Amino acid sequence: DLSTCDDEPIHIPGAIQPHGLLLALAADMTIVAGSDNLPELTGLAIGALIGRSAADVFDSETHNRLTIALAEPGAAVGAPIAVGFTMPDGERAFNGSWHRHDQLVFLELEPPQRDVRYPQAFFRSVRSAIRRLQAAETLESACAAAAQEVREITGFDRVMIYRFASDFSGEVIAEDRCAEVESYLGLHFPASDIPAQARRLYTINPVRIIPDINYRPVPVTPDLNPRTGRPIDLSFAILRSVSPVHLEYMRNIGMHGTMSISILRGERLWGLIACHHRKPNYVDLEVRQACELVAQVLAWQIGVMEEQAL
Amino acid sequence: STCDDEPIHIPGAIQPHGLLLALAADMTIVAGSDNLPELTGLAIGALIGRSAADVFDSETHNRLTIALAEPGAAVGAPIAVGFTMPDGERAFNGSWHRHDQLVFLELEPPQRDVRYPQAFFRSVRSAIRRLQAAETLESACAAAAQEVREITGFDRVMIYRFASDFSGEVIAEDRCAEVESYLGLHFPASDIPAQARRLYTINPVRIIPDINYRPVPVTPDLNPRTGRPIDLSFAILRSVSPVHLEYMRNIGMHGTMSISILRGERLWGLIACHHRKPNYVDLEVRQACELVAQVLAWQIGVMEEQAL
Ligand SMILES: *C/C=C1/C(=C/c2[nH]c(/C=C3[NH+]=C(/C=C4\NC(=O)C(C=C)=C4C)C(C)=C\3CCC(=O)O)c(CCC(=O)O)c2C)NC(=O)[C@H]1C
Ligand SMILES: *C/C=C1/C(=C/c2[nH]c(/C=C3[NH+]=C(/C=C4\NC(=O)C(C=C)=C4C)C(C)=C\3CCC(=O)O)c(CCC(=O)O)c2C)NC(=O)[C@H]1C
Repeated sequence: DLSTCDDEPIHIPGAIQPHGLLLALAADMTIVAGSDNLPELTGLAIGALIGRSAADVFDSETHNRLTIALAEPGAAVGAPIAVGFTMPDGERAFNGSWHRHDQLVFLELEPPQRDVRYPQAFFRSVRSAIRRLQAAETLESACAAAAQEVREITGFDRVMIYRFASDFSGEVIAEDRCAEVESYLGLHFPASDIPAQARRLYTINPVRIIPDINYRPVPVTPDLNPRTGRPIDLSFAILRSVSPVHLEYMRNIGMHGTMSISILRGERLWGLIACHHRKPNYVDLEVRQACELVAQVLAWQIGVMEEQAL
Repeated sequence: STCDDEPIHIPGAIQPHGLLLALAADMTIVAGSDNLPELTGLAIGALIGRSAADVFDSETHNRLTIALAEPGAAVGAPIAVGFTMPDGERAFNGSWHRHDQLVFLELEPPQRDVRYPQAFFRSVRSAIRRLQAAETLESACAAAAQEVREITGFDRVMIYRFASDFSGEVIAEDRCAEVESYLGLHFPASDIPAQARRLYTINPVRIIPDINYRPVPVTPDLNPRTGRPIDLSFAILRSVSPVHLEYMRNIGMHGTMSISILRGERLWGLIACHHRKPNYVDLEVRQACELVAQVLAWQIGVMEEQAL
C-alpha cells in the first residue's frame, strides 16, 4: 500500500494527451475509433468520422504514402508520415506517425511545433552529434556525451542516464543539466519506481513523452477494438494517456515536462535517457527521432565496451 | 606524379544542377556561376560587389549570419535560401562552406518528383541495426553496401578498400542483376591518383549525377585576396576531371556518387556508387549515406580492436 504497482493496466487508458489527435483504422482504412478532440483541431465529430474511410478524410498524397508504408514488408512498429486534410474549410498539415497493433492501424497527428527547423540543417547537426558521441571511449563519457547531445537538441532542464541493475533498481550514472536545477548524479532508485508492467512496455516501445504533466485526458471513442471486443490497446501510441501515479510523482519533484528513451542493449532494457523540464516542454517527432538514434548508437557502444573483457 | 598533376581543385567551373556564389568575409559577392541568369533571372554582372543583404531575403541573411557566427567547427552546413528580386522570389536548398578566405553558397532548385524517396531517420535506424548485427568486416561492409543501395536506388554500390600502396579491392557489393559484378577485383592506385586521394581525405562526399554535363564557368575565376583561381575543393558542385568522366563513360555508368570511409586521418576506403543512367541524389539521401559511412568507419575501427 501502495503494492498494487504492477497491476494498473497502463496500456488501456481509453484516452490520450490533448496535444495531438488519434485515429484507429481497420486494415481497409475504415475509421473505427477516434480521439474526442477530432472536431476541434480538425473535422467534426467522431460519431461523424466512425465508419468513414480515412481515405475520404485525408489527402490523396497521404493515402498514397500510407499504402506504401503499410505494404513495406518487414513489420516495423510504424514510422513518421506527413499528413494533410482538405475539409469544408480547411487545409491543415500534421506531423503524423502511424503504427500497427492489436490488428488496427493507428494514426497519430501532432501539429508541427518549433516553427523550422530546416530539416537538411537538422540532419547535419544530428550527424555531428553522433560523431561526438562515437568519439567517447569509456562508459561514463559515452553516457555523458549522450546526455549532453540530447540536452542540446531538446532544451530539457535535466537529462540523466539511468542504468538498471540486475534487480531493476537503478542509478543515475551521467547527467547534463541547467545549473538552476538539482543534480541527480549518483542517486539510486528502487525497482518499484518503474513497476514491472511499465518496464515491459518500455522494452517494446522505446520512446515516451509527457510534455505537460497537468494535461486533461481526451477520451478515445469508442474505446473498443472491433477486432477483440475489448478496450483499445494504446501501447504503441505516443499520445497514450499515462498512469496518474507517475504524474503525481512528477508533480512531487517539480518537473512538468518529461521524456524518456529506452536504452536497449540487444533486446534487453539496459537503462533510460530520462529528461525532466520545469515547465511543459513539447518535443517534435523529428527531435524525438534524433534522441532515439542517440540511444541506439549509445547502446551499441555500451555493447562494444561490455564485450571488451575479454 | 602525372595523373597527380591535374589541378582538380581549380576547374573554374561547376556542374549545371545547381548554382554557386562566392562571397568575401564581409558578405559582398565575389564570383558566381554563369547559369545565374537561367536559374534566377539575375546576371553575375549585376551581382559582383553587391552585398548578400542586398541579394537574399532577410530571413536567409539572418540564417546565414548566424550559421557563420557560430563558434568552433564546421567547414559548412545546409541552409534554406530565398532571393530578393523584382521578378519575385525563389526558394533553393542551400549549403554554405568556407574555404580559401571565401564563403561559398551552393544552391539547388527544390526537388520535384513523382516518387517517394526514403526518410533520414528510418533509413539510418535500419542501417545501424544491420551494421550492428554484422560479425566480420566483410559482412559489415556488405550490410553498408546493401543499405546505401536501398536508400539510393543506385544500380551498383561497392565498398572499395585501399591497400597500403593505395591500390584497392572491392570487398563488398550490392547490385541489381542487370549490371556486372566488381566484387573481389583489385584496381591500381592510378585509378584514383594522389591529388584526388588527398582531396577525398578532407572532403568526404562527391556526386556526379550526369557524367555528360556541360561544365558551367565560375566568373570571375579569380580570388581577390589571392590572385589565383577559385579553389572549389569543398564545393559539392565542383566540375570534375574529364579524365574521370571518360573512365565512367567507358564502363557505361552515367551517374556516380562516392563517400570517403575515414579512419582518423586516413582514407581507408570508399563507398562507390554507379548508375547506368544519370542519378540526381535527394539531399536527405546523401546525408543518410554520409552517416552510414561514419558509423561503418567506427565499426571498422572497433573490429581493428581497441584504444590507442
Ligand atoms: C506503485 C506505483 C509507483 C510508480 C508507477 C509508475 N511509474 C511509471 C513511469 C516512470 N517512472 C519513472 C522513473 C524515474 N524517472 C527518473 O527521472 C528517475 C530517476 C532519475 C526514475 C526512477 C520513469 C522515467 C518513467 C517513464 C515516464 C517518464 O519518462 O516520465 C509508470 C508508467 C507510466 C506510464 O507509462 O503510463 C507507473 C505505473 N512510480 C512509483 O514511484 C510508485 C509510487
Ligand atoms: C591518369 C588519370 C586516370 C584517372 C583519374 C581520376 N580519377 C578520379 C576519381 C575517381 N576515380 C575513381 C575510381 C573507382 N571507382 C570505382 O568504382 C572503382 C572500382 C571499384 C575505382 C578504381 C573514383 C571512385 C573517383 C571519385 C569520383 C566518383 O566517385 O565517381 C579523379 C578525380 C575526379 C575529381 O574529383 O575531379 C581523377 C583525376 N583515373 C584513371 O583510371 C586514369 C586513366
